[PDB]
Amino acid sequence: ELLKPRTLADLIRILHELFAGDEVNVEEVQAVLEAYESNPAEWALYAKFDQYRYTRNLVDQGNGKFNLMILCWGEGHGSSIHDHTDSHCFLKLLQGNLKETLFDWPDKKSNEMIKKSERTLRENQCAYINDSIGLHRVENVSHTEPAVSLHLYSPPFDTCHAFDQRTGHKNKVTMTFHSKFGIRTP
Ligand SMILES: [Fe+3]
Repeated sequence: ELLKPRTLADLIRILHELFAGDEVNVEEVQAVLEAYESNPAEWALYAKFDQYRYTRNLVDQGNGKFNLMILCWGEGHGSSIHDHTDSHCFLKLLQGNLKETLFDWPDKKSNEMIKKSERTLRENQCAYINDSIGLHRVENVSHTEPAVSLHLYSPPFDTCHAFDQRTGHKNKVTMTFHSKFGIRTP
């Protein structure tokens, strides 16, 4: 029975119940993520920025079923065009705004990747993506406001592909955590 998360800690407890089985009810996970009202005091520990690019900060390992992490986006910071390695990916805004641009999977032929759509994700909104939906790029286009987002990936993954927008060619990238459980991990 899906109740409103009172705090980040309560949210994490609810997610462990939702991921207790072998499958994922996407709409229920999205609904509970959206229902958590961002409270900056609860996640300040994980919000560790870098001057030059966005940072990934591990919050919870989900008893092995999912990774929950906080991403911190300085002004102008963005991602590659990327896939999600056959995982579910949920993205909830905790602070600021992010622009999400969707792309189709490239064809074998080298060609410019054209965007299919774009939207602005605003505070407390939760977006969802998986490989069957397509690829995306996520960017903080603000010149004045850092953004902070809460990401849930199931199953967890530590590698994905980055796509060259000019050709559609991909390269495997291994992502690293900036911090884990509030502790910087160089
Ligand atoms: Fe993504």
